[PDB]
Amino acid sequence: MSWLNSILVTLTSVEPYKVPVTVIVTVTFAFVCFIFFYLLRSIRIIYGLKKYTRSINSIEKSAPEVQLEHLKSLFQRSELKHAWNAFEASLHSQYELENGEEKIVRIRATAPSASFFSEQQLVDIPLNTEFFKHLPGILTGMGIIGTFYGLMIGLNHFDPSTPEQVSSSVNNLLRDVLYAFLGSAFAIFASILVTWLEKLSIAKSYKYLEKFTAALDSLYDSGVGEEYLASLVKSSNESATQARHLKESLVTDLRDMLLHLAESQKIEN
Amino acid sequence: MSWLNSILVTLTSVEPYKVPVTVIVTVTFAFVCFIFFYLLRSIRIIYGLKKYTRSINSIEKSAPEVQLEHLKSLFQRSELKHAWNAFEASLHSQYELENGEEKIVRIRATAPSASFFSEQQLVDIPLNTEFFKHLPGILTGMGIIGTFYGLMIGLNHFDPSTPEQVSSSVNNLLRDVLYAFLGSAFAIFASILVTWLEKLSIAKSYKYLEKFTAALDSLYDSGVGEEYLASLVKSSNESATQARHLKESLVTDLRDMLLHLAESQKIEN
Amino acid sequence: MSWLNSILVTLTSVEPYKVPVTVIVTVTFAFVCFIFFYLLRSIRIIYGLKKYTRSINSIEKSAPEVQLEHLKSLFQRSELKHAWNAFEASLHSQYELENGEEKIVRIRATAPSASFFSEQQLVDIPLNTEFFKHLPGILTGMGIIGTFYGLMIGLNHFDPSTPEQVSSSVNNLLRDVLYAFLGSAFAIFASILVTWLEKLSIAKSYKYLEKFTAALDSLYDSGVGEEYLASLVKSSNESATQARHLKESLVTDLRDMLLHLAESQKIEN
Amino acid sequence: MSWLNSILVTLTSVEPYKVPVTVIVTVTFAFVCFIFFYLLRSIRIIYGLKKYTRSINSIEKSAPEVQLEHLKSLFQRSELKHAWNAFEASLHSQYELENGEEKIVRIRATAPSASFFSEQQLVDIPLNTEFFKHLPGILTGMGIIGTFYGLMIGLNHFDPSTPEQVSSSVNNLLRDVLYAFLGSAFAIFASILVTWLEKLSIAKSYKYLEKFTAALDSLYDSGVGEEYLASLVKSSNESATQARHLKESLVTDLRDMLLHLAESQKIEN
Amino acid sequence: MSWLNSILVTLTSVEPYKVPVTVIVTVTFAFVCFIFFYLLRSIRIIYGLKKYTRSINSIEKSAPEVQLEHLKSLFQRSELKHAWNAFEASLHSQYELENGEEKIVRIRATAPSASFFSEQQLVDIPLNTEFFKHLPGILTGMGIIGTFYGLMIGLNHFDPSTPEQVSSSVNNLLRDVLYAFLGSAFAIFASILVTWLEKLSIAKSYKYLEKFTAALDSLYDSGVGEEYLASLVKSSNESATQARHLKESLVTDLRDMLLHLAESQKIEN
Amino acid sequence: MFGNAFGVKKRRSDEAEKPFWISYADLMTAMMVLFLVVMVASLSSVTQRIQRAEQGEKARGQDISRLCERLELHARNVNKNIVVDCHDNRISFGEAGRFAHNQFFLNAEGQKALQDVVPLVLEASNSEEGKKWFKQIVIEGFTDTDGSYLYNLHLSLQRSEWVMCSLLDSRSPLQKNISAEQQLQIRKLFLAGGVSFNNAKESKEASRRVELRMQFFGLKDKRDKADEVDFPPVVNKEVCQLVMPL
Amino acid sequence: MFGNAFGVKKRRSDEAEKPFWISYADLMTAMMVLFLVVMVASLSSVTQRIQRAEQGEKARGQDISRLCERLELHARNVNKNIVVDCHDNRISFGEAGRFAHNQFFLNAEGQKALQDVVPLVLEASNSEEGKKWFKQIVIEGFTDTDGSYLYNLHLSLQRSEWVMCSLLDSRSPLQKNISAEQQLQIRKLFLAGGVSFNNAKESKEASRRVELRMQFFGLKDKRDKADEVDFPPVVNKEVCQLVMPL
Ligand SMILES: CCCCCCCCCCCCCCCCCC(=O)OC[C@H](COP(=O)([O-])OCC(O)COP(=O)([O-])OC[C@@H](COC(=O)CCCCCCCCCCCCCCCCC)OC(=O)CCCCCCCCCCCCCCCCC)OC(=O)CCCCCCCCCCCCCCCCC
Ligand SMILES: CCCCCCCC/C=C/CCCCCCCC(=O)OC[C@H](COP(=O)(O)OCCN)OC(=O)CCCCCCC/C=C/CCCCCCCC
Ligand SMILES: CCCCCCCC/C=C/CCCCCCCC(=O)OC[C@H](COP(=O)(O)OCCN)OC(=O)CCCCCCC/C=C/CCCCCCCC
Repeated sequence: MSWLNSILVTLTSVEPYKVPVTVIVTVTFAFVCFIFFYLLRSIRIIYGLKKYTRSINSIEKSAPEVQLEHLKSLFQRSELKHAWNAFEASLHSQYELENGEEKIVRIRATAPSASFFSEQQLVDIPLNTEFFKHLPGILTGMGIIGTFYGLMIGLNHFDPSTPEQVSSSVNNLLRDVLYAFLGSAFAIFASILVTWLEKLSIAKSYKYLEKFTAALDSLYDSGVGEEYLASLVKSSNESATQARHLKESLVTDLRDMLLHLAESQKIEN
Repeated sequence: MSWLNSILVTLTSVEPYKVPVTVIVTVTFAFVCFIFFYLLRSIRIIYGLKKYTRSINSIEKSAPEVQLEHLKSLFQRSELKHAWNAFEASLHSQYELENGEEKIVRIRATAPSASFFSEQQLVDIPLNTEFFKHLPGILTGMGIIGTFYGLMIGLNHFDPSTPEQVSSSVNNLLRDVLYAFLGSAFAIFASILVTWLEKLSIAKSYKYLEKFTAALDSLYDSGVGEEYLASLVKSSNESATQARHLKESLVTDLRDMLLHLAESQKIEN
Repeated sequence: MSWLNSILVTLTSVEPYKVPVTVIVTVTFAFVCFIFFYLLRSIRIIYGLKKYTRSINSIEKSAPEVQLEHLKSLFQRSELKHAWNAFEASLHSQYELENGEEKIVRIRATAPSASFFSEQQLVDIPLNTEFFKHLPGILTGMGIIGTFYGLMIGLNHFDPSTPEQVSSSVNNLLRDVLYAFLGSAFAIFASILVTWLEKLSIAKSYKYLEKFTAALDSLYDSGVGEEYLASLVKSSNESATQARHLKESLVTDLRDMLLHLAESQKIEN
Repeated sequence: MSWLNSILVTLTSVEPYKVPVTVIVTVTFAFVCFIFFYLLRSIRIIYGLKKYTRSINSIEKSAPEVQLEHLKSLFQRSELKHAWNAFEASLHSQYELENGEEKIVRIRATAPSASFFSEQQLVDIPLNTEFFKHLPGILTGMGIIGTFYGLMIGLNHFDPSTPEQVSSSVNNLLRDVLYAFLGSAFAIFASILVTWLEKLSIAKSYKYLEKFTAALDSLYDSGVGEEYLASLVKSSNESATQARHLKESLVTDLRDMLLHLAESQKIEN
Repeated sequence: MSWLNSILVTLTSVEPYKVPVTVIVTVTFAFVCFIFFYLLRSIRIIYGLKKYTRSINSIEKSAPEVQLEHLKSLFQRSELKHAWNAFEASLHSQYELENGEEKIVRIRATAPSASFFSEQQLVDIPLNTEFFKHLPGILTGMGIIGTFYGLMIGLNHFDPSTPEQVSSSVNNLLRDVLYAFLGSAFAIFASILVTWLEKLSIAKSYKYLEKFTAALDSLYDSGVGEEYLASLVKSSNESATQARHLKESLVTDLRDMLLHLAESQKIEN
Repeated sequence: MFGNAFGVKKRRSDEAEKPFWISYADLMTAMMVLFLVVMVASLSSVTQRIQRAEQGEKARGQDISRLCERLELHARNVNKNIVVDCHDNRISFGEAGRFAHNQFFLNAEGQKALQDVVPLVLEASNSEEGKKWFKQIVIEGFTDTDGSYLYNLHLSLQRSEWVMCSLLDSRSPLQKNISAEQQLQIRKLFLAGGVSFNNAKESKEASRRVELRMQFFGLKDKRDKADEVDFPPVVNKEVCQLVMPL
Repeated sequence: MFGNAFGVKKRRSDEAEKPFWISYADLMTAMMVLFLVVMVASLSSVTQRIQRAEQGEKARGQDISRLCERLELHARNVNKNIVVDCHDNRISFGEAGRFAHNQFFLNAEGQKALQDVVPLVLEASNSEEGKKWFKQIVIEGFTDTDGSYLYNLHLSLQRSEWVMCSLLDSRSPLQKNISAEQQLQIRKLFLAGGVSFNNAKESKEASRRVELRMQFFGLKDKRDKADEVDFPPVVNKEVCQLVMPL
């Protein structure tokens, strides 16, 4: 196919220095994209999570209603609004009648806060970790493409026709290999650096998200259905007991009242 | 072995330009299949999820029967009909006595909407993510096969007998491997592009599915069992109190009728 | 050392054609084992899932009993008998007294059907996915072993020690490297073929297992505990009301009886 | 500095054959450790699981107390004692009053058997799969280290100070490369074999563990809470009518009593 | 290009020996960081978990309040205090009346201890496993970079002007390759050593954390809700029987009072 | 029913890049580097003798070019008639060296050019480059193939003898500005004789010319000492034996 | 609490292997093999170039030595006075080639030897080795360093001219013995050379001698028609210039 022959002849003639330049520019663009879309956003998320955790720990000793108001005001303005709404919907408010009004005396947790402030929604989707965990491999592939191409250019240009041309051919081949190795070096160093930065940032993100969800989970205690069932069982037991006692008391009252009626009838007679 | 030499002559008799074209055509077919069956499908899924979330957020303030009927009509002619049917079967409707009839005043959620509009059913199964996440590896493998085949073509025709034959054989081998690496570089570029597109699409699909399920979850409140148990405990306490008060009232009234009967019979006497 | 030298002599004395031949034979055997134990097995599983789903959808409008014996006959004589027994043990039968006998009027679901017809038990264990997901890596490793061992053989042949026989050494080295790369290319080809087939099969198996599970889920409705709790709450409210009304009615009856007794006493007087 | 040159002189002073010997010995020791701590252990686990499953299937038709005591004896002189204690603690015993004493009539399961006889506790932790799934990488790394060391030795020996000494130097360097590649290939072959055996053992262990947990799950039925709620609803519905009937019967009996008293009073008067 | 030449002359301006010294120093620093932040931390975690398990096993035969106090003091001043607080919030204490006041007779678990003493919170976060599991790849990549950078230095300084300059440049290139071999061998050795230690530590940590959570789960039994429901059902049946018995006893006793009143009236008359 | 809402979990923990592949890429890169550097070393070693010979040849070429440039600059500075062709190490006197038919004389321009160029070549040879690479000066004679061979060759040799006489004849202007050492050097560095046939020019009159062509030592000769001979000091002035009046 | 313990599990998907370090390692295996093949092939090729050049030069030298050997054997067969030296590619006259003062002609034995050696040179140039490497024959004149330099130079030139006349004189036996083609070959081969004064050991009888030496092409030289000067066919006899009474 003549088109393939034309492409081959037109890319044998590419200047060898243009391949490391292309690799370096593309890898630099990928690294800048990594910094903008992953590292800065991860730092921002970590700082926000730490601020949230400090805010939650400041109402550990507050009343349930003021705690709810504080958390609503904390989360209603930020991206963690629907997660907070779901978490609050999962909460159970216990009411006790005080001074003729029903007031929330305790709030109970029916599900862990991590089921609403999930690692996915709060970290993975915002940071595109699913993709950025492949970025070091992308950089490695760019490096191998550039390196293999540069070494191929050097090898095509290497042809000592006589023993007297060996020196210049060796020099040109070494220059070409230098270009290819520069491209490969930058690409692989960028890959390693991106791996280091992204793994450290994702570890910190997960740690501080766990701290945040643990702070949320410590506000409200679970197991409200178990205590409701225990109260029901107790109330049933004293319900049988009180039924028996009420029957006995009614019998005693009826006996006494009938004796009084008999005495009154005797007095009248 | 004669069979090995026979297949090595058949495979190395292919024109060297046919390795890059075979690799490029196969990788392009895989990429077109990826676009058609994964990327466009994911875009349609994301668009539909956005439209559904817009529709659900418009019936936030509606009466529970009205919004139930709206959601019903929203999904029957849709691909989410089965998921909506399961979700609606999981709903708990609370009836109250108005005008001598039991009408729904509140519809409750016994299970989260994500349990039915799951990531699997709505994204992974439609997009065949169990397969397409391994496509970049397949493209890379096909590129590697192309390079190895070009290398084998170059090696099988190498003639080192004479220096001129050495030079011509080196030239031919480098040319064949250069065709092959054209194919392989195309494969690696396509693998990178497929990786980026696939990860981004899965990210956005999960993000907007989460938004959709959060919109659905906000319509119906959970935790109705805990409310029922709390009501049962309160009713048990109030029923014990009512039993004691009713016994006391019965005793007082019986005293009253006995006194009245005594007075009447005294008057008759 | 004599031991290592004898080992090297034994390894490098084999005919160089036996390396690609051994790699190809072992990879072909692994591929045939994959076809027999994974691909055909997955096809049979998918066909059975389709048949079961078609059978389940046929009793979508049947009576709860008729559905129950139909599902018993469909499953208890197959490989899903234990899963069906577990799922049926999870089913809750609601009884109603009609015509002097207790009959099932409704069957409720307490757990999802995917809990008992799980992906593991129905797909991953019969397909031995814990082993076959690693098979492409094993094939590629075998190709790499062939590459290394063929390179050793070729480098062993390269010891001319005479300019007259240098060309023969180069020919032998080229042939041995050609053999090694034949084996490696075949191994990589079969690795990507196995990857393609196994991922497509596992995706289709998950798709149709999800359809089968959805078909089972649609038969029975959940949330029976919630409606039981609602019935208990309603009954407790009506119980308090009926208790006070029966107290009032007992008071009225006692009053009427005492007036009648007074009237009879007046007649006697 | 000169420290680097000194440690290079020390490192490359060893004979080339000692490197493949060391690699082979270390890789063989690691393989023997794999066989001892992993493969034989997994075989013993599989045999024990099959024996336990056979034992459990024998008591399928026994009385609940007989089954419970048989399972206690089965898993008390065994490594599964903690899992069995947890699973038995999760079992609900239904007592009924027979012959004046509370006797177990049915045992109900509240959690799946695999929740306590989990894959981690029975397979992953005993086999240390968190370590042994990375052993092939360690073997390959050891082989690569040996290859690098042998290449160091061979390159150090390479010094063609004379045009006539070039062929001998190249041949010796190729021999050293052969030794290094021998070490690498042995390590890679051992890694592939270890991967094969490990993955097959994991697949078989998971299969037979699932069979064991399915045998345990089939003994006892779940959903006891739902039938408890159904019984509660039935009791409340019956108790409303029972209270009404008791009140009516008490009123009728009191009417008959007062009529008899009036007749006796008439006779006495 | 001028920019490329300037970058090359700046990067290559390093003395050839500082590239092996850098890889070795960087790899050793990474290994020391691994030892300090992962291995010593993991050893302390394992030792603490074993001591905690011993303490828990020592308290298994004590009273519920004594066990609670021992576990409070055990974890309150440690890093497991949040996990213990969550676990105790998940505990359900059963109160009974013994000599006038409420006394805890039993404590029941509503969730497994591993829900709060999770592998994440207790091992993966404090050990930064999400980072350190990628360290060996970083080390190997740092070996590859060092190879590339040393070869870049060697190739950029090749001087073909004079035959002895050619000899010096050739010797420098050979020394650079020896340096690259040494650095790569060191990096891979450290990477596999880190892998071995990391995976051994993580396996031991998981094993002993599982032992710790199994020890905690042994203290308290689950399934208290089913017991409460069974008690409620038994109480409902006995309450129906008791109400009927109370009505019968009441009507018989008032029959006794009415007969006694008639007899007394007859005697008085 | 009573299922635990607070369950044991496990996140999406992605497993790292397999160590074997990065290690094997490192090993393959190291092997490729090794083979490149071994090829470079082997090719340099097998051709190091060729490289040394080529460097020596280039150095000799540079030295010869420098000497030719110096001599040409001296000729330009002193006598414009002297033109030197450095491509083939030739000194030409075309206009002043035209020879008429059946004669071996030249105009005064040729005599001035020769007596002016001889000291320049002497001082060039006395330099280190001349003392290391400059051999004796070869006299060129050109003849045509037409006519009688013997008569044309006799004309050429008479021309050469006349040139040698004019170089070393008594009463010559060159001898007035000469020393004994310079005369001895001229006698040593000049040899007479040589006939040639060429068809590279379109004019038969072009062959009627005399040109000075110097030759240089070879690399493997390197100024052998035993080749040189000696001459007794000049005692009587040289007298030409050719027919000056004709 | 209100959830179910019999819930769905395994909600995790298997990760795909990273394919890019695999591509790096495999492409680097291919490039490593490329460099190994290029290393071995280039080493073999360069060594073969060097050995081929060395053996070509050796074969040329052996053929030249064989040509000198056969020429010397033929010379000994014809006349025993001819001295052939293959160690410098020169043929000299032992005793017949000597000259006295004011002498420009060889003796009768010298003339006979000069006439006899020419057909031997024709046979040498007619051989395959002659067709491959044989070059022209320069004639060097030698005279004692004593006496007048111009007198010695003119006498040597006269001797060389007389020798070439005896080669090509119509009255000489060579003209009536050789043919037109042989005459053209002689014209191509024999030509006039320089004059030397290599006098040593105070041997005036031996120093004043004239001999012919054989040069050859270069190994890197190229044969072309430009250097192949072809003389016109003989249309008239040639008469020598210097006359007997001189
Ligand atoms: C020396 C010779 C050789 C040199 C080469 C070195 C080669 C090494 C390569 C591999 C290294 C392996 C081990 C790394 C350690 C990580 C392990 C770990 O968990 O850390 C322990 C520990 C955190 O563990 P923890 O138990 O979670 O917390 C306890 C804390 O100690 C204290 O408690 P706390 O956490 O509550 O404290 C409050 C918190 C409050 O902070 C927060 O709340 C924020 C949370 C973190 C944000 C997200 C992190 C994202 C990553 C960095 C982002 C930008 C950095 C850009 C610059 C870096 C790359 C050049 O502040 C912090 O501690 C957070 C910041 C520090 C933690 C990160 C560890 C290292 C970070 C280094 C990056 C910056 C270096 C600047 C210049 C580097 C020049 C090479 O970190 C430290 O305290 C620091 C000691 C570790 C230093 C080693 C790293 C040095 C640089 C390595 C070279 C990088 C690539 C090579 C150079 C190429 C470019 C030319
Ligand atoms: C999809 C998996 C991998 C992705 C891409 C594969 C990369 C490698 C590509 C292989 C190149 C395939 C080229 C074949 C296309 C059409 C063949 C054709 O018509 O070419 C004619 C050509 C030249 O004509 P002749 O006159 O016979 O030759 C001169 C003297 N005998 O002859 C032939 O090709 C004859 C042989 C037929 C095809 C041979 C190759 C078979 C296919 C193999 C490639 C597919 C998988 C690779 C496996 C690798 C190791 C087995
Ligand atoms: C440390 C990064 C982590 C990863 C490391 C692993 C790879 C190992 C390879 C890198 C080795 C780097 C060389 C060591 C640094 C030495 C630089 C220094 O201080 O020298 C100053 C130096 C010259 O001094 P000398 O000539 O050596 O001393 C005087 C005697 N004539 O002056 C300069 O300005 C040159 C600076 C060049 C080095 C700068 C950094 C080089 C690269 C950075 C890290 C490596 C990754 C990059 C890969 C290649 C990217 C294209």
